[PDB]
Amino acid sequence: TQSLFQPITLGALTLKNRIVMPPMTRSRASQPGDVANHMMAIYYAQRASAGLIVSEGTQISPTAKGYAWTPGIYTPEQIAGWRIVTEAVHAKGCAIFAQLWHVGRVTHPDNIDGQQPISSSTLKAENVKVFVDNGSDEPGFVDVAVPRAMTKADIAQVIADYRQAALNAMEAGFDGIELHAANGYLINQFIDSEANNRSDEYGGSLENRLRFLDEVVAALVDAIGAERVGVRLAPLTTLNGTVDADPILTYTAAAALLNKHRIVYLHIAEVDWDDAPDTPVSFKRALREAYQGVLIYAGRYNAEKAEQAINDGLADMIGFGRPFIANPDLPERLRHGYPLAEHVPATLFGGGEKGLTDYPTYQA
Ligand SMILES: Cc1cc2nc3c(=O)[nH]c(=O)nc-3n(C[C@H](O)[C@H](O)[C@H](O)COP(=O)(O)O)c2cc1C
Repeated sequence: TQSLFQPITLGALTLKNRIVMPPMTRSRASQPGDVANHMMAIYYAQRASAGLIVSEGTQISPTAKGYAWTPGIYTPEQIAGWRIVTEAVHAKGCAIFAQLWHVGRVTHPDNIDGQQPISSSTLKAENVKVFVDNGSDEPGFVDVAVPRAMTKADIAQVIADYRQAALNAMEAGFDGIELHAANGYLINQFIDSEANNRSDEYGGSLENRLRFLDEVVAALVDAIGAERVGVRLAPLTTLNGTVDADPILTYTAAAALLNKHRIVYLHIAEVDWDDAPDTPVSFKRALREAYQGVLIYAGRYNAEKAEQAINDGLADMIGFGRPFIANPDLPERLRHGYPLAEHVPATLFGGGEKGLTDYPTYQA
């Protein structure tokens, strides 16, 4: 676990270790207004021994939301709410990036003011569910709705929303932003061939399928600087409905495209819940060559596997998701080999402090 506890430079930041708390939706935002709050600030501060914390997905607009009670980052109140979180995290000496989110077709009208979801095309995500607020504090799971294909105007609007969300994140005190272009959400809906049936310049060819990602990133970098922009991709998982015919070519190309933008880090979501596809070392090495910045991987890693990935030159940082939910002092436990508490699925989403800030630190 030696390399895991080595510091690392991320743009203008000098992080304490290679451990990342990956973005994890907890749906604890205050109502009404979907505002980041006090318990969330405590929650993130409790886990500030991580080298880097990436916030749970935060929607860039009212129609970018896919799940009940997730925090937004477009209203003044929402910005202020996030400010309390970043202040709390910074007081602990940690860095934190805001994950800018647009779920595209992975949502239900109930979560976006009755509006129809948008996507690259009119394809509904197959076998996918999200959850909504149904007059009770227990997530109500529902099938996603059929989306409408984005028009040129929609594309301009979403890019504008992303750009402003980035500025909003800086106003909120975040050290940077992470573009959620993974796990089957909006941008991923353009990237993957089987989810994109557009006949215009945003579909039909690899270059075209990567165009939206290219333009969104261009706007983000222009707004806050490449050193403060990270991007998350999911080349092989397909849990939320996005499948690409030639992932290796598509995502190696995506990595090269992002390298041109000099984004500060590329984050690969290697596992999504129980979707843990074989991710060839050869593929990981190709990504390492296509993208020369900081490479982060998350998905079923333990101390041994994380150390191995870094020592083999495949990754620079490793994110631990589920373990960080239940172990606020995960880094210390990983370093000492202390047993890890396990999280309770029933309290991952919704509710209050229980299952959020009451997982204790290790005590022999
Ligand atoms: C409660 C929960 C919510 C999640 N929500 C998000 C999210 O908001 N954004 C994202 O990119 N990944 C999301 N993830 C995926 C994680 O960031 C991570 O990639 C995944 O859990 C695999 O890592 P693990 O096996 O160490 O948990 C979520 C996972 C958990 C456990």
